[PDB]
Amino acid sequence: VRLTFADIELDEETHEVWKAGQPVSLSPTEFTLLRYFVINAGTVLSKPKILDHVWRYDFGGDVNVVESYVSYLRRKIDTGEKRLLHTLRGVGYVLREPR
Amino acid sequence: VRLTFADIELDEETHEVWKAGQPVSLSPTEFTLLRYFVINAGTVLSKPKILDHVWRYDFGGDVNVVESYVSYLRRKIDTGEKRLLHTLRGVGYVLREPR
Amino acid sequence: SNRLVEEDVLTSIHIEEHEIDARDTKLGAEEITRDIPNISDEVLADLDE
Amino acid sequence: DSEAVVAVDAVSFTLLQDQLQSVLDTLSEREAGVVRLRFGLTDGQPRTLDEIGQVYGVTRERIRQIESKTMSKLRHPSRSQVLRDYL
Repeated sequence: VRLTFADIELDEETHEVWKAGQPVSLSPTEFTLLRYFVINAGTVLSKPKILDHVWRYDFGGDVNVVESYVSYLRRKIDTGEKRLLHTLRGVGYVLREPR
Repeated sequence: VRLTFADIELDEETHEVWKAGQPVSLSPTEFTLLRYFVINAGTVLSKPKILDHVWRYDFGGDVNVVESYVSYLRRKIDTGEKRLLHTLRGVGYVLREPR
Repeated sequence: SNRLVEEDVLTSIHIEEHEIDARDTKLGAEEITRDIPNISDEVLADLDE
Repeated sequence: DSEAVVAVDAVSFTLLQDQLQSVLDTLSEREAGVVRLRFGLTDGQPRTLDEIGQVYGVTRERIRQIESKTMSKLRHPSRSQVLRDYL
């Protein structure tokens, strides 16, 4: 039942990740973002509905929080400048192995 | 029918608990906590379901009491700083062998 | 007379076709899949994976 | 016209609102108000815990506990069956 994509792998029980077989510790809400990414693999992610579903509807903050969180996901697993977590201008992000 | 996990042994009849073959004396509430914790080994245990199932629904105390409970469990069997019963921020604790 | 109904004297085989296409979209891709939300199983019996 | 009201889902939504009101009134009034303003039913905005504390004179941990009581009692099959049908 563990959910896998390319070189990232997730166990739904104890909330940890393997990146290319290496276990990695990560923040809870950041982990929820990654859970959204894997649960909708191959489908583009936009900041709004990301805010709608993952985050509480009471969120009164700015929009830089999600961009920063994506930056953390990059520096944790996809350290390369080109990364499996591609970003779309005005349309958000997507988890996809580059062609 | 005795419940065993790694180095923890428990008998459901007389409620005696063995850590690596050494019998230890344990309180009834912590005994129920340990019984639940083995019976759901491999699944993270967060506080709300702990008070929901293990403890009574009329419990009006603070959340620090179960923390003191897991503290006595820590000093009882897995005294080491790294322990079989690991913790998760916001998702309570879990008992699994460290990887 | 009911003989025509019973003996299939006047009966016709009629065939219809139903096109349906999954196309690219800014939201991503539309999948021809069984991961259909909020559906029962007696109506899922006659579908392949 | 996609924007037009279905005229069937509207009555369904109204009856669902009636069922929600009956279910909440069946629950204790403090819990009903807590969840109502937690999900912003009566008003336009759901509120965070500290607002609930300021309007009920309690700490935010107590509001978390009463919310735990709410969805615990709400898992009761008496409400679960009567509301799950509405989908």
